[PDB]
Amino acid sequence: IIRKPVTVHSRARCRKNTLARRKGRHMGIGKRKGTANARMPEKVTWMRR
Amino acid sequence: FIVDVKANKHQIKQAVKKLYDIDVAKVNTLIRPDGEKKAYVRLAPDYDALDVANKIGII
Amino acid sequence: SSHKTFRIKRFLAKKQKQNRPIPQWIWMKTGNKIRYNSKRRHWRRTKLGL
RNA sequence: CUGGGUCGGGGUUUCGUACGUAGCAGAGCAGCUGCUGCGAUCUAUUGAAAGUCAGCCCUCGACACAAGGGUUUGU
RNA sequence: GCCCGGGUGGAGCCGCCGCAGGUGCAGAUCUUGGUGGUAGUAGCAAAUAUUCAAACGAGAACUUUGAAGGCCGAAGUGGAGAAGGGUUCCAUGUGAACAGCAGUUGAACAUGGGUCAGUCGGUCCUGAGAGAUGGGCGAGCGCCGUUCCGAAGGGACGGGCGAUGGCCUCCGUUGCCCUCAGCCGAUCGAAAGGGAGUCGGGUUCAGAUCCCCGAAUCCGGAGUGGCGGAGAUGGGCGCCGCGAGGCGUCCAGUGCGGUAACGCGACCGAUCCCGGAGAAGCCGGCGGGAGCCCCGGGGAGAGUUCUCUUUUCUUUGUGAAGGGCAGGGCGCCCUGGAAUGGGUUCGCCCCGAGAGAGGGGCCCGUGCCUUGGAAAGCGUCGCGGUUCCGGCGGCGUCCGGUGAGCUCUCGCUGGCCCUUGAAAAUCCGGGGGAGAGGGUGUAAAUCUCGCGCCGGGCCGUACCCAUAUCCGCAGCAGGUCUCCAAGGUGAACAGCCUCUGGCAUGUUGGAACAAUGUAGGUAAGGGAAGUCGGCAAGCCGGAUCCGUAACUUCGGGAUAAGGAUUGGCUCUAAGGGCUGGCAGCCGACUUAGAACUGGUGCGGACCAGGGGAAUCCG
RNA sequence: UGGUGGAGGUCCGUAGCGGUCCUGACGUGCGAAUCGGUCGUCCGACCUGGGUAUAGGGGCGAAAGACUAAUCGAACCAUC
Ligand SMILES: [Mg+2]
Ligand SMILES: [Mg+2]
Ligand SMILES: [Mg+2]
Ligand SMILES: [Mg+2]
Ligand SMILES: [Mg+2]
Ligand SMILES: [Mg+2]
Ligand SMILES: [Mg+2]
Ligand SMILES: [Mg+2]
Ligand SMILES: [Mg+2]
Ligand SMILES: [Mg+2]
Ligand SMILES: [Mg+2]
Ligand SMILES: [Mg+2]
Ligand SMILES: [Mg+2]
Ligand SMILES: [Mg+2]
Ligand SMILES: [Mg+2]
Ligand SMILES: [Mg+2]
Ligand SMILES: [Mg+2]
Ligand SMILES: [Mg+2]
Ligand SMILES: [Mg+2]
Ligand SMILES: [Mg+2]
Ligand SMILES: [Mg+2]
Ligand SMILES: [Mg+2]
Ligand SMILES: [Mg+2]
Ligand SMILES: [Mg+2]
Ligand SMILES: [Mg+2]
Ligand SMILES: [Mg+2]
Ligand SMILES: [Mg+2]
Ligand SMILES: [Mg+2]
Ligand SMILES: [Mg+2]
Ligand SMILES: [Mg+2]
Ligand SMILES: [Mg+2]
Ligand SMILES: [Mg+2]
Ligand SMILES: [Mg+2]
Ligand SMILES: [Mg+2]
Repeated sequence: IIRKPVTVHSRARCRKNTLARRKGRHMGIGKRKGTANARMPEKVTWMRR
Repeated sequence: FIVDVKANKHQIKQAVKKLYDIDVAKVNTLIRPDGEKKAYVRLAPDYDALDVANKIGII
Repeated sequence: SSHKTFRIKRFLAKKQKQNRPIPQWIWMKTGNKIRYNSKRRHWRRTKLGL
């Protein structure tokens, strides 16, 4: 009786895409659905400043 | 043991002590789905349960 | 229900005890007209009242 | 010594030029003192690659198969 | 209507004269029971889906195992409860009936098993309310009423009298007298309100905060209290002794420290009185702490390796209760006295009724360290019992960083109310000062301090909790109260895909692919000519940058209307922390601009407002 | 004028609650009222569990003669 290993669910793809977003890719005004305030709240910005 | 529903834990302890001249560490009682009370009687460490069961007749 | 009263549990116990079939030596007595237990209750069919 | 069937090969046709490799082609960027790496894309091999009867056309290439089975019928 | 013959049948029956009636069926959408045609017909079509091999077996599309492909997709087809069900739970066996096909299978049938508690709940409290007595009413069973037309206390510190037991000491047990004094009304009313106190590891076929192991904890009790420690042992005088230390008289001794907040291991005290906790709404913002998620590494084991990949995946810990330290908060204290006003928040807000600046005190500390505790757990490698084993061994359980991230929790602060957002049980503190102890000791009365001794009775506890255990006549697409909640995309708990976990397509399968349907789509040219009627379908749709009329109750209309852009890749610029105008080291997502590039394609799936001009009514 | 702040029986829109249109499906149905797409609302006169009170010429009703156990312009049960 063996315990079968967990089926692989890799994160390499999403972490590579995260590195691309780090560099600034895939973040054009075409690829955004929420408002500017929703994406980054101006109150939080003012708080930090 | 199987006892009737009108027996306290103290009563069960005393009855076992008198009948079987042994010592009882503790008693746990439940009521079976069929009606009668079932009692688990834990004896003193210096008494083993197997010899008492021998004396009873159940082995 | 897991929470139940003593009298409810006792009534349930009696009803459960009553649900067995007849002993096989009944039907071949002399003055016997019983073929089977006609009062058997199934939990899905009849719901015990209460 | 004939038959279809399967596979294969051509014909037609659909889409649009495959993987790999090479390029001193490439917005540029980083490292080593001109070289080496990342880089969407581009050029050549490349009207290439892939599909194409299942209800498309031809084969005379390969393979096995095909002288069967059952029920009836009379002036 | 009847008489014979034949057959079946197995125990009673008829003729004539009278007597009596529950005395004659084709119907009443007659009553009960039975049986047809319809008809081997309608139908066994809501929620994507199954395939290969083997085993068992008379028998396999449906059972079991393995493999593959799928779905649920954390607001689940997952893991647990409440109500309800009541043995449906577990094991073995059977395949007559049931599970609208079948079954080797079942929530079916037949044999047996299974629910263990001082700490989990009930049990107690009172809420909205329910309901006796007194009283009133009523022909009457009864009804009204819950403090109202009531002699509503059966209690007690202490004192006195009388009796008893125990070494009759001192106390207990009473019986009588003196003295002391309210009740908000008996009683019931919550398995989600209040309500002291149990956690970790292991174990079963089915039970675990319940059994075993190990660590705790609350309440209650104890003549002699079992014991330590506190109350406590000092000063004066006359002395002795060289002094140390030791005698004889007096006097005190119900603790001590800090300026203060307050602290220390305890630190007498009744009736009575005061107060606190229990004990409080909704919403907003922010901060702290955990759990989870995320990033960079060390291990251990797995996956890919046709080429590449220091690669991808899994795992990498400590309970309750004490002690200590971080870290949060304070409308707490002391010094000092401030305009040239200052401190400070995301916002506020604060100050001569004492700000800043120093120094302290208190509360919570669910975080970290430690005791528990490595001995156990877990991950790997290897030996055993050839097994019946909490078997035995090696190694490891490591180092870091970040986040307007999500959930929970703690705290600060504000907003809203013609809404102000429970009671009681129980517990505690204080004010008082009635009493008690001893005369210097063997100190006593008294101790909310430490340890020690004994006990905690009764009832529930299995399982389902829902496209099959509940209610709908049923395994019914209905209904039925809750907690936990991963990765990617994305504003998102939206939609879509996946991991842990689960499932077998929803009461059958095979072969065909006619009509007509039901549910989806696409259509040349026209564009509402259709129709009662643009019904239905279709257009628009996210985000960024421009622009936005009439009218208006001046708030809106408004995403009005109307335009442009959106991909991929390579860059640039700006927006910060820590340490020692600068230097070094770390860093989290954003925003803007540019170049290049693709068959003009870029909110490429998913998500996702058609618009305008008017009339009527509210 | 630029920020800040974060009101509202405010707007889009989930869960929840409800039920417009297709007069779609079904109409001896899955169902003696369900299903699908599309819809209204979604911080308040909001939704919901349990406890408790109101009983038939009575109750309760933001009022439709609505609801009062599939029964309502007078419930259900037994008797006359
Ligand atoms: Mg049922
Ligand atoms: Mg006979
Ligand atoms: Mg008669
Ligand atoms: Mg007839
Ligand atoms: Mg048919
Ligand atoms: Mg579940
Ligand atoms: Mg379960
Ligand atoms: Mg079972
Ligand atoms: Mg069947
Ligand atoms: Mg225990
Ligand atoms: Mg009354
Ligand atoms: Mg009570
Ligand atoms: Mg309770
Ligand atoms: Mg100050
Ligand atoms: Mg170990
Ligand atoms: Mg259980
Ligand atoms: Mg299907
Ligand atoms: Mg099936
Ligand atoms: Mg079903
Ligand atoms: Mg069906
Ligand atoms: Mg057309
Ligand atoms: Mg056209
Ligand atoms: Mg016309
Ligand atoms: Mg329409
Ligand atoms: Mg308008
Ligand atoms: Mg007019
Ligand atoms: Mg209106
Ligand atoms: Mg609103
Ligand atoms: Mg219709
Ligand atoms: Mg029909
Ligand atoms: Mg709205
Ligand atoms: Mg009345
Ligand atoms: Mg009317
Ligand atoms: Mg009437």
